[PDB]
Amino acid sequence: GILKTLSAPIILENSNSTFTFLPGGDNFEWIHESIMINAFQGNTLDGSTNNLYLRIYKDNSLAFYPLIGMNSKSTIKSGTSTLIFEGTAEDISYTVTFRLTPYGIWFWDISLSGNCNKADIIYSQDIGVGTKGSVNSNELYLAQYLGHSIFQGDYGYVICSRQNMAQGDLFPYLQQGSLGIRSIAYSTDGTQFFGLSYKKTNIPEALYGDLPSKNKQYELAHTALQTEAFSLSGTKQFSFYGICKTNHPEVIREIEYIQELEKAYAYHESGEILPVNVPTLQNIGAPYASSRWDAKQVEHYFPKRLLEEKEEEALLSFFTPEKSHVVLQDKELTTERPHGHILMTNFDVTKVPQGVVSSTNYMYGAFNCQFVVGNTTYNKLLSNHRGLLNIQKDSGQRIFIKIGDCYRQLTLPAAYEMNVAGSTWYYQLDEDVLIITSFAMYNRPEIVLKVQSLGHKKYDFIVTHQLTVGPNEYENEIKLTREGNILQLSPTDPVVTNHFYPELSFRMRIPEDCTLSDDSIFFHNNTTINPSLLSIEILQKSSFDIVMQGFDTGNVIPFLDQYDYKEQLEAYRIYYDQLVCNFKLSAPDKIPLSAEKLNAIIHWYAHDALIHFASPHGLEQSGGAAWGTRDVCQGPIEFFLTTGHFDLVRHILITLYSHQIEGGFEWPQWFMFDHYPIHQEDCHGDVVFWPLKAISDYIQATGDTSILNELVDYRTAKDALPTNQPETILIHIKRAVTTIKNRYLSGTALISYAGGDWDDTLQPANSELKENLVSAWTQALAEQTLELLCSAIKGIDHDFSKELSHMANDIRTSFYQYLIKDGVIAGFLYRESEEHMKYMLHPDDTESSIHYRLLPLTRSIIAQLADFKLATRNLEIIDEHLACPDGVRLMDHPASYSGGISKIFLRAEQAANVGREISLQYVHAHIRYIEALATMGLSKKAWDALMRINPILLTDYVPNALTRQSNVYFSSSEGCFDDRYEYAKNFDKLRTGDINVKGGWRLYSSGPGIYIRRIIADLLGIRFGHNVIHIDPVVTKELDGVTLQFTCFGKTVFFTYHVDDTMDKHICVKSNNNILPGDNLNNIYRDGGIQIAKDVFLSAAMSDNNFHIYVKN
Ligand SMILES: OC[C@H]1O[C@@H](O[C@@H]2[C@@H](O)[C@H](O)[C@@H](CO)O[C@H]2O)[C@H](O)[C@@H](O)[C@@H]1O
Ligand SMILES: [Ca+2]
Repeated sequence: GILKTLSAPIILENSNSTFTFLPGGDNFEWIHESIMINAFQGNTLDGSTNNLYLRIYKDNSLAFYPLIGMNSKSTIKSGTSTLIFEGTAEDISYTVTFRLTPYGIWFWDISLSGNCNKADIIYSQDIGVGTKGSVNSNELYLAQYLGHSIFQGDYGYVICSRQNMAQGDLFPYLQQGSLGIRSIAYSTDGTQFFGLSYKKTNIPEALYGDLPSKNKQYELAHTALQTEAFSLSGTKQFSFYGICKTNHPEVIREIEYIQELEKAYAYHESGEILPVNVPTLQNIGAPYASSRWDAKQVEHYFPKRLLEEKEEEALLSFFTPEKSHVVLQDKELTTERPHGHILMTNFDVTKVPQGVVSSTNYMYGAFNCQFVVGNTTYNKLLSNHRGLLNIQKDSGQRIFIKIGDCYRQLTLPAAYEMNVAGSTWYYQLDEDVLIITSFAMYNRPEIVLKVQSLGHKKYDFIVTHQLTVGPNEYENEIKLTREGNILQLSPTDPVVTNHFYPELSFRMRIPEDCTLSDDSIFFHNNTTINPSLLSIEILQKSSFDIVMQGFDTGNVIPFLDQYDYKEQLEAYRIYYDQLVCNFKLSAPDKIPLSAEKLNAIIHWYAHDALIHFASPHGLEQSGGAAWGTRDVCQGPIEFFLTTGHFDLVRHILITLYSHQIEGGFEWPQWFMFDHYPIHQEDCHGDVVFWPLKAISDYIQATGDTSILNELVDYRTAKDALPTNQPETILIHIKRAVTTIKNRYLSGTALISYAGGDWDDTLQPANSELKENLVSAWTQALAEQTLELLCSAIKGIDHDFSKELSHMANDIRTSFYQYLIKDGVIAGFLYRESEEHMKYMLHPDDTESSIHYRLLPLTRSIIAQLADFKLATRNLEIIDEHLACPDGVRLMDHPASYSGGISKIFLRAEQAANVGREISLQYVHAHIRYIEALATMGLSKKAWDALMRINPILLTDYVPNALTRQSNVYFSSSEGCFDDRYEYAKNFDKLRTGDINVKGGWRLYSSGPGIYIRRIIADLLGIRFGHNVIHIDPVVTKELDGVTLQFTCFGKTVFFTYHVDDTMDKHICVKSNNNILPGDNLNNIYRDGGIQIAKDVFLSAAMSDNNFHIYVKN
């Protein structure tokens, strides 16, 4: 059985423009040359995101009617470049004429006839303004770089947008406005038009009032324009228009293309314009959102609640003793980002896994998106989640339920409960509760949907599945076979998946009495439009399930007879416990809140980190699949080193070293770690150090110098194929270090910036910057890394170890000689020669608004590179110029923004949106600040810093922080600034907490792993070494009397902290009152902790596993 692909049947063409529509006239793909103008493709059930709304004002009501798309009930005529919608709203007759002209200009001509006292129109248009691949890859990201400029033309507001992130080499542009009627108000983001309330009501919030007339630069690029209100008695006519320019290299300064628009306006197609058949929804109602639960209901279903978050006495969220996090409906309506979750199947934690099964879900009834087996991009069954507000609500697995006459799509539940093993949705129905559960099987490549009516009441359902079977929906045909209640799905030949995973298939077990169709069953006349929407109609049932299996290599297994959530929950609980070494903080009296939060969060962060590693994708950042080179060296390796998963790390390192590129002998920016030969051979300048650092850390932690003699291949730059000319990892290392020697600016050991450093938004804007910039952070990391490498290699190759020492000394010397002035480490040096040198991100750069950088300041402490006095200074700089209530910032002022053109840094100066790194509080870098504080023993700052970025009860800790999902990592914290200009002007609000701040992209980050390492290794102070344990806590008096349960070398022990500032020594460890012998650790900033031998430590733990740690902070 072959499922055909959706093709938009309405195809408008003119010149270099192809605009396609679904049968009801919903935007599908609007292409001008190589630029996609819309942000979202319409789908056959919801239609598209754009519309034109007629509003009617009366004495006792406001009404609002969409005029286009499947939801208008318009009849439709088409020609080759023209679309004509016709219908009535109340007693107003309308016609809307869409004209696609030859000039990369389009019109919506509106004509209204009838009698009414007061009406207006709202124009609504989602805009991508990138290549097709850019749009599909990540709409949110693309929108962040689309800068809007607002002008008054002859007919009120006109919206001009420039895409600042290069598309090919082009910077595309849009203009939108009105003709023959004044646009009296405008908005530029989806959150302004639809609002958060949409996620419940399914009605765009702006429809009830006036547009705000503010440009909000956020992630839903969405233009709206509101006409002046008018009377009708007879006929009135007017237009909206758009203009696309594929390349607008200048910044936007005024309204352009006035004469071209006037010309285009006069354009009409000669041909006939003929009726087309419009399929119409049959017995499909509006979506169904649950009613909200009251306190009695919450109490009944969740009698045991922890860490309750309340606002205005409404319960928003809480955690449970079962390690779940529960979200109530009201919270979702306040959070800009949608609550969500990623399921992932367990794997053998001694090896880099393959074929891991993953699924994503969200609270507003996206039960299962991006079902994948192995590769998260290509080995996929269900389409990705897109957007933020669930306008387009088709993705992945969706559920309709019949209520009265009508099937209604489930959206927002009363409550949403996440566990590491699954998600559960509770919908309140009339005198019933429907429980939906989507969950991972333990030891099996499966996700399971279960639906249960609590009162055993029977309902009718349609479960839809937007199939991919391949990377994307609507690309390729799909093989579908059925045997009884088992479907098997596999990719057809053209699909890339087919080439590298030829045996890949999915299977679905469906309910015994169900009927199978495509979208045909939704329409009055049974017309298939989207043949790859797999629909399962299930009649008069009080429960059912659908079980989804994935087989990347075709190892098909039979379905179990019963699929039990509770058993998986228990198994995943133990799996995660073991992953974190049975981490548990306890105390006899009330545990401190900080410890209570750590116990709550640590397995969530473990889960996040484990996804980042094994099934790499995020919520917003859905497109991943690859390992990032620096990424895998940080979150995953640091997590695994911290918890003793040394075999896994060894394997990760061998896999990583195999991906070093032949010839250049650096690493790609990122690479697939499966059979897809795909990588990005161009890299940032910092990337070469990470694998060097990580291997040194592994060697130091395990003593496993054998990893250096392993024979490991390389990859070719263009093809990403094995070179089949392996060498020892030692020789890999040598070749990588040669590249580093070649980075020296002549006459120095200053490392050239090259492709950039850690901050992916600070890529050099030209080749002079690439050659003559020096990042002080990079310099520091290079020193750190070469010293670590020196030590790891000292026993194996004396001569190379000696050379590494020299190099490190030279780099160190250059760092102190060039990059420090007046006690301040410069962010950057620009050096043409000894005679022409200048600082950036240093107080000496008086022309600049930017005078301090965080990164060099932390790294130089972490590396023990900064002498005690310099380090001390670094901290004072942070305190005075970088520290904010939401954490430490990356620089003391934003990067330049002047309409989107880059002068020094690329994406930092192009981002229209205040978010991500541009927010200047990127959490990962804050976590490094924590590491530096721990290095210095500054326990009160370190623990306060730890809590500032902890999502559990964040709003109580950081009063200007806006609430966000509490059981997932947030990557950034950004001021609620609508544009870069306001951001620059009122930046100081961030220091004082006089602006609100909101959370960034979730889950996918090295942050969760490196946070874990901060908690356990740096602060609680339990670290593993070659047949030794290091105890070096940096704790506050608040942890006095608190105990950590932790499994060490396979033995569970209990570390009880005693914080005694009156002791004559720094640290003392006891078991059964016997003092444990050991050596003191090296630390230039403070007294170090203690190194105890493994044999000694274990011998003590066998007789008494309660270790008492006496420390003086
Ligand atoms: O997706 C937007 C973000 O991309 C980050 O770089 C990603 C990296 O996180 C990922 O591990 C690899 C492999 O999928 O792809 C890179 O493009 C940048 O650091 C961010 O600035 C950007 O927001
Ligand atoms: Ca105490």
